[PDB]
Amino acid sequence: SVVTKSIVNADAEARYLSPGELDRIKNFVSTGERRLRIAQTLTENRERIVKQAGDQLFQKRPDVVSPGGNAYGEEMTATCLRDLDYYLRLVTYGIVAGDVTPIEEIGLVGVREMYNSLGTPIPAVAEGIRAMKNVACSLLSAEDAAEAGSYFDFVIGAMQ
Amino acid sequence: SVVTKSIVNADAEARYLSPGELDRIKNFVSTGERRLRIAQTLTENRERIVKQAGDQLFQKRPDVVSPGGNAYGEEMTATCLRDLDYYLRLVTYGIVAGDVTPIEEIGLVGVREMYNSLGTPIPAVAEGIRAMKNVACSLLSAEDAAEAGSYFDFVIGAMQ
Amino acid sequence: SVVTKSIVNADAEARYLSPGELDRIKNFVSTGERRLRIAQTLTENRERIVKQAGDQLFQKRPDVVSPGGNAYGEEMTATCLRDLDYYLRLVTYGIVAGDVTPIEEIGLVGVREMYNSLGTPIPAVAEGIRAMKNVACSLLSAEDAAEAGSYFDFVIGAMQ
Amino acid sequence: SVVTKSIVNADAEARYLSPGELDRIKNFVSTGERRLRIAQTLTENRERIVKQAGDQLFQKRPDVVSPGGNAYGEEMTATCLRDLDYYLRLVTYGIVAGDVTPIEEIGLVGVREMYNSLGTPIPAVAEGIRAMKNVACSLLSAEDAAEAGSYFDFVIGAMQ
Amino acid sequence: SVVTKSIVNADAEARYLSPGELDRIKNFVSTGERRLRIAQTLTENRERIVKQAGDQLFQKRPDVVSPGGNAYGEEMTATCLRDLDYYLRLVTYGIVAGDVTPIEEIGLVGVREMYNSLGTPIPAVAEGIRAMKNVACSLLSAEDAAEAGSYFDFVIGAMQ
Amino acid sequence: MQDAITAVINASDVQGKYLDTAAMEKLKAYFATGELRVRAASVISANAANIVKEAVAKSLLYSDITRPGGNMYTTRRYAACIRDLDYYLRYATYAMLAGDPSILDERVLNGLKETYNSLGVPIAATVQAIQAMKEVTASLVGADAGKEMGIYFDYICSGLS
Amino acid sequence: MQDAITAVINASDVQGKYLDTAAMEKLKAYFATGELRVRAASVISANAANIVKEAVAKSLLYSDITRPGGNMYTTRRYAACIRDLDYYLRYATYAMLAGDPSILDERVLNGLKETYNSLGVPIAATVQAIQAMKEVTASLVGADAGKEMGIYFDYICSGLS
Amino acid sequence: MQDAITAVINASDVQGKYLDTAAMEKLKAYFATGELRVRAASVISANAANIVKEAVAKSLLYSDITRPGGNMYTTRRYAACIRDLDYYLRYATYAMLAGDPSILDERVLNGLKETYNSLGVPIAATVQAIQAMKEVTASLVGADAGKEMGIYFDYICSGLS
Ligand SMILES: *[C@H](C)[C@H]1/C(=C/c2[nH]c(/C=C3N=C(/C=C4\NC(=O)C(CC)=C4C)C(C)=C\3CCC(=O)O)c(CCC(=O)O)c2C)NC(=O)[C@@H]1C
Ligand SMILES: *[C@H](C)[C@H]1/C(=C/c2[nH]c(/C=C3N=C(/C=C4\NC(=O)C(CC)=C4C)C(C)=C\3CCC(=O)O)c(CCC(=O)O)c2C)NC(=O)[C@@H]1C
Ligand SMILES: *[C@H](C)[C@H]1/C(=C/c2[nH]c(/C=C3N=C(/C=C4\NC(=O)C(CC)=C4C)C(C)=C\3CCC(=O)O)c(CCC(=O)O)c2C)NC(=O)[C@@H]1C
Ligand SMILES: CCC1=C(C)/C(=C/C2=NC(=C\c3[nH]c(/C=C4\NC(=O)[C@H](C)[C@H]4CC)c(C)c3CCC(=O)O)/C(CCC(=O)O)=C2C)NC1=O
Repeated sequence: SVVTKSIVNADAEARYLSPGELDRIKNFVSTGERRLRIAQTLTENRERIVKQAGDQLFQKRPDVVSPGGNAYGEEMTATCLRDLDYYLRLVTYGIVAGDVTPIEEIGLVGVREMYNSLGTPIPAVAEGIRAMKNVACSLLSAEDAAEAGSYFDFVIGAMQ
Repeated sequence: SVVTKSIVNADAEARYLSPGELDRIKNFVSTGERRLRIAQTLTENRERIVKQAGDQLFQKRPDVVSPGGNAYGEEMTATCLRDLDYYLRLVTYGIVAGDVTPIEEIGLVGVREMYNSLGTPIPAVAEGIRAMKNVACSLLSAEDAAEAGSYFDFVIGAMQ
Repeated sequence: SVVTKSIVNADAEARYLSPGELDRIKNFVSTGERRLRIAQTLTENRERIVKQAGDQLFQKRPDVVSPGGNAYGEEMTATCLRDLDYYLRLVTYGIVAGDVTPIEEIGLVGVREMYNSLGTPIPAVAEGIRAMKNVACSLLSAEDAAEAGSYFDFVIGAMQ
Repeated sequence: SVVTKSIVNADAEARYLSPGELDRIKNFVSTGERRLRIAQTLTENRERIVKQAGDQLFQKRPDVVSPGGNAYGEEMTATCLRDLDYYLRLVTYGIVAGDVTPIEEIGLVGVREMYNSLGTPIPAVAEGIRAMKNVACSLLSAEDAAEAGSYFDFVIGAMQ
Repeated sequence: SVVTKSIVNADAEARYLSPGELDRIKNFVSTGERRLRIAQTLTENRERIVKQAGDQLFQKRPDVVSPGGNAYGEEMTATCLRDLDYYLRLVTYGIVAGDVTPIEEIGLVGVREMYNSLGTPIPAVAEGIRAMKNVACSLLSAEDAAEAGSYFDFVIGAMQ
Repeated sequence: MQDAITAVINASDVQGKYLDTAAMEKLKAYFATGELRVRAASVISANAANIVKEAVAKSLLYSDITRPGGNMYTTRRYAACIRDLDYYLRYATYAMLAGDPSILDERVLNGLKETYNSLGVPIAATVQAIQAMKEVTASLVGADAGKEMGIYFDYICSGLS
Repeated sequence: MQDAITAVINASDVQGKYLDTAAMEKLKAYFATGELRVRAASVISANAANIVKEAVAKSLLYSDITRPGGNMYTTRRYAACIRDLDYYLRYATYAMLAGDPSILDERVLNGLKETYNSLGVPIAATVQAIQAMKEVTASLVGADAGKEMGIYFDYICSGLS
Repeated sequence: MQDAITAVINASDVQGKYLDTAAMEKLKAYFATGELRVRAASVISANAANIVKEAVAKSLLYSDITRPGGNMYTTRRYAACIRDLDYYLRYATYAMLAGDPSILDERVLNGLKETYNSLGVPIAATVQAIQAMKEVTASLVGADAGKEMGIYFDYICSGLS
């Protein structure tokens, strides 16, 4: 969160929160309601977002879902869809927090290690999250979509 | 139906429907497929929902199933299930219509008079309707549950 | 009073009181002493009459006073006894009045709406009044029971 | 009794009864007549209280009186009501004594052993005693009902 | 297990395991093959055992499925069947271990406390486990059923 | 007639000017919060009977008002009292959906104080009952929607007093 | 263990003052509210099993904690949880009677967080259960003594947190 | 550290569930408290030295702690003690901003009791001193946020105990 980011930095500097940082958390608390609304719409339409974006991912890269790909067979392809669902959930956490901090902990650390060892192509995973970002943009208003776009963008950048 | 209510207003006005009224008709036309899909789910799982809701209603208001209650004995309890099924089917018809007007015409007009004369408690019948709404929420998607919950809630208010 | 009801009819008719209407007023004047004596008996035996009636009503419908019932608990049971006492006092007023005019304005207009709002069972209230009628017949003279029973009976019908 | 409890605790000290303990004896002995009246009312209406408690207990817990339960058949139901009658007798004893030592001695020590050996459900017995409390309190005056509630409350608290 | 019970007694008495206790462990390790075979049959037939025994429990004790009983309604009945499944799993564990202490540690210590809190009747649960013993005896050979039945017998005895 | 969007339009009409950026922003805010308002309004309608029951229990019941001579002693007065609370809630929820406090003043608050004064209804008791409804409605609706509902409920109370 | 009465006299003792007018006002308040405290203690004493039952149902049953691999799984562990919930209820009732949270501090909270951290007991779930008991006991004892109880239940929640 | 936002989201994450509507209510409450919390944090930030000065005067000074052989004696140790009190004030204010006592648990309390017992620091005097800081801080930041600061000050007291 913005609050945790400020407090961690200031704690390292052994300094009561700088006046500017106090203003920053003041702005965060005012903006919080908009953040919660964005999370509300994304989580309410979570099944739509994951389902249609997953269809887009498999359509764009059929080799990934073809036999011999990591998501080959009903079981494996279902788990791949579950990973897309996981990353949407983490994005909602990030939107509420107002910073990547939650997503950059729960996921996005050692994702390369986990997936590369898992066998999956991480660029393909990035394409899947890109598709989710497009669907979310359709479901969001222009300014709201920009912020949620930022959190999705952080995910895909970490993937790449 | 939405078209039916618009027709009533147009009949009094003797004037063509305004652009907003036409937009309402267009919205109903756009969501006709969604209404049919929700009805498909409800009708398919109708019997299971009825039996589950009966268990919930009996737990919440055991006086109805207690000795001296209206639904004392197998025959009376079966009549209670049939009445709940009639209400649920009416709710499905109203959901397909998109307006509570079809359900209101079929029943809930004079329902207080009829049920009170029969001797079954109106609050307990309303509680059964609430249990049906909860079961439908469990068995349906959130977006469809939003519309279905609204029509259910109209039935609950009429029962009140 | 009976005179009050006759006056209302005469005012609507825009005519002086009818000779037969005055004759009934004369009968009410004659029966004032007897009606007052009957009312005095009811007021004298007030506590025991409604105590026995409350026991009879709770015996007839044990769910009024059982857990989950409207009057579950000592305080709510006392409130139920108060409602019965309100009715008993109204019946005594009506016996003195010689007409249903006293009761109708107090406890027989909108009573169904009030009881439905609070949640108390209207049929059980009616049975309680019937139990009072039986107790009053036991505690009054035979023709005194007939007149008092008539006023009680109008109250019971109003509850229906 | 108040007298024997005070004497026993004083005996533990071996001191002659302290002035405060003697004052407690004075208070109890002075209010004894009112205690006698409370016990008299409960025993005078012992039949009505017990039977009403049976009605309410079975209505809260139909399973005890349902087939396959301990109180199935007239004889078994009568024995259940006899147990309620025994505890009402104990409650009157405890009221007169002014202490709960008589109730504990006669009926509450080892009640779990006795009742589960009989197969009877102790929590259902607790509900029945709660019904006895409510019925007796309704019969009693407000000042009297407060004390009788305490004596019933020890029984239900032990039952738990 | 026999080994752990022997070690526990020897540990509490500062004693290298006595020759008799060693002999008990020797017999147990030899019978291991038969033990595991019995457990395999029981877990393979776990669905049949639970289903048939649950029918027997409800038939023998209708009150538990009657209104006011613990297992009233589909979900409550499902949890009751799940508890029966839990106890069967524990019995298989006990058979493999050759001692009842795995059953005691898991699910039998404090069972009175847990079920009393939940409102469940302990003797009725014992009826269910007795029915499971009957079904398992039908599914087992005579020599096998005698050994497995003893573990069922301990469960019902502790839960008596 | 007055609504939030309609009032912005009406002010613009008085000016005669084409839609200003400020007018567009205010209308956009109405469009934006309509979703939360709509969902809460449906919830209110569904639990309307429970709300008035809770309100009279919390404020107007078990007191001298419902005891003899309290303007609710009789069943007629009690029925009118719960009916009055029901109307208060219905027109208040109408206005909450609309977003504009003008509607309630047009219907609910037009001569209401004079009528209550003439009939002898306790103005203060009605105000406290409205506040009790505000608490119950806030509980059912939730904080975000209840805060919006509370403003228009409070406007009704202000008109009464 | 120290009541409000013992607390008042002990504070005056520390200051070496006879019980003054202000402290005597404190004592008068406690003596006046003692009747409500005593009756509520009787209510909780009678309904202890029901309070614990309803709280365990409202917050703990049918969840990960009771399912295998959770803390309350196994009858051993479940019986321990209901035992600890009753301990929290019983000591809260002691504290309500006394008027002071010192009984909770000395007997309950004196290491509780460390014990639960040692055994792996979920502190958040315990807090949820105690708050559930707070709700249920408020219903049973009424609001007036429910608030007085609630402060001590909140004390336990804060300590375990 | 977990702030209230991070605690809510992590609790949901452990279960695996998206942010629920109840969790949203928790987060909304934190956002509502945000203004008063930030304002109070700025108050403590500017008045930190005065809070420590007043607290050390109220409790620690002119006692056996500062007489020769009392552990706060020697200018080195008086400087060290005021340094520790400012540690507590800074981390308590951090905790007020974040809304969760996990900062106190992570950065202060874990291991402090052992170091204090090793060095010989009187632990009763530390608790009395930080409670005195609570009194001063309540005055400066006002009662509503003094309610809040007290929760975290009490957390530190309990950890040291
Ligand atoms: C069936 C034989 C009887 C019956 C039972 C019944 N039980 C419950 C609820 C629970 N039972 C358990 C039991 C266990 N937990 C354990 O860890 C173990 C050992 C491994 C056992 C045996 C638990 C935890 C519950 C609580 C719910 C949950 O699992 O989370 C119910 C439901 C009661 C309720 O309303 O909560 C019932 C009905 N009922 C009967 O009629 C039979 C006689
Ligand atoms: C119930 C709400 C939650 C829960 C708790 C749980 N606790 C234990 C075991 C212990 N509890 C204590 C606690 C206390 N000691 C005290 O003196 C007091 C105050 C009077 C308390 C609260 C202790 C010391 C133990 C260990 C010894 C024992 O088992 O009694 C367990 C059992 C854990 C075990 O390993 O056996 C459990 C499960 N568990 C939950 O799931 C609830 C959220
Ligand atoms: C005198 C020349 C100047 C002055 C001083 C003044 N000091 C205090 C209070 C304290 N001074 C100390 C000092 C020491 N503690 C130590 O361990 C050592 C080294 C061995 C020193 C020098 C302490 C601890 C105190 C606090 C009280 C106490 O001893 O417990 C005061 C009183 C301050 C107050 O308002 O409380 C004063 C006035 N004041 C002057 O005007 C001189 C210039
Ligand atoms: C002059 C006409 C008139 C009447 C009669 C009247 C009665 C009346 N009964 C009430 C409550 C009540 N009335 C009942 C009634 C019953 N419960 C039962 O089990 C029985 C079947 C039944 C009566 C025999 C109950 C249970 C309550 C309390 C409701 C509650 O608080 O839960 C209340 C609300 C609480 C209060 O007093 O503030 C009123 C006003 N008021 C009036 O103006």
